[PDB]
Amino acid sequence: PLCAVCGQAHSLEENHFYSYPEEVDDDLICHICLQALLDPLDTPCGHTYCTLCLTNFLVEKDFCPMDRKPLVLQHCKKSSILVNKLLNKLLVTCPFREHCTQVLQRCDLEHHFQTSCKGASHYG
Amino acid sequence: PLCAVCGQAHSLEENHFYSYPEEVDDDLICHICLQALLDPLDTPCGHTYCTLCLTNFLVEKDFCPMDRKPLVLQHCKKSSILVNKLLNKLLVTCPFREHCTQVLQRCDLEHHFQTSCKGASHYG
Ligand SMILES: [Zn+2]
Ligand SMILES: [Zn+2]
Ligand SMILES: [Zn+2]
Ligand SMILES: [Zn+2]
Ligand SMILES: [Zn+2]
Ligand SMILES: [Zn+2]
Ligand SMILES: [Zn+2]
Ligand SMILES: [Zn+2]
Repeated sequence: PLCAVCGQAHSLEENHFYSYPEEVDDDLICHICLQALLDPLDTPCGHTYCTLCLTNFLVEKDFCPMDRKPLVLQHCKKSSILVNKLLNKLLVTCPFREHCTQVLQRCDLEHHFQTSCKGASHYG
Repeated sequence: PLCAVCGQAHSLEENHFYSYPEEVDDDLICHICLQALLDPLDTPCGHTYCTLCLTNFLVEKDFCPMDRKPLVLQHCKKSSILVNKLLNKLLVTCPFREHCTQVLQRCDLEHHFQTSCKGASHYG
């Protein structure tokens, strides 16, 4: 099932997926999934993971992956505006590569699909 | 009075000061002092400022500078490990320019003074 937000085939239970043409800073990479952070969540111990990744992690485990300190989801908090701004401006390559060559900021890919991507218009 | 940590002339009531040879991302700049963040503090509304800057700001004002939402210091929290890692690796130029040309990561300047700076050894 092709996602209308990121243009990749993934389930409703999985993260959005992106292809980054310029390398992403290792400090913006989620330690659970090894992709650039999406919907970042902070732990009380100061670590940061994708919301979906930490949520799924804590169903079958009960510690922070980075320091093994006990951890529960309800004391985690969405990351700051600053962190979201740094992630939103990461460059991504449109996944409809047979129709489109567009590189743009990650926060703008959905809009690109809705307005001016020949791939999204075609679909497959 | 020359600071042993940053090598600049400033009082105990003022921030550390640095010269950045490569431009710093605007999203890492403190909106109060307009320098790259030092000892970053997050507000409940998700904004980030230097600890010293927000502390001094809130003595004579009682709102978040970015959104004018009422704000008190005691509900602010130190920024995440991620944010600190991004700031620590910013490049700075040794301030003892008549003795030394060293560029290094901001978190390593103090150590440079203590071990291998001809400026710091000389002082003035
Ligand atoms: Zn998606
Ligand atoms: Zn993740
Ligand atoms: Zn942790
Ligand atoms: Zn496209
Ligand atoms: Zn100083
Ligand atoms: Zn400041
Ligand atoms: Zn605010
Ligand atoms: Zn030096």
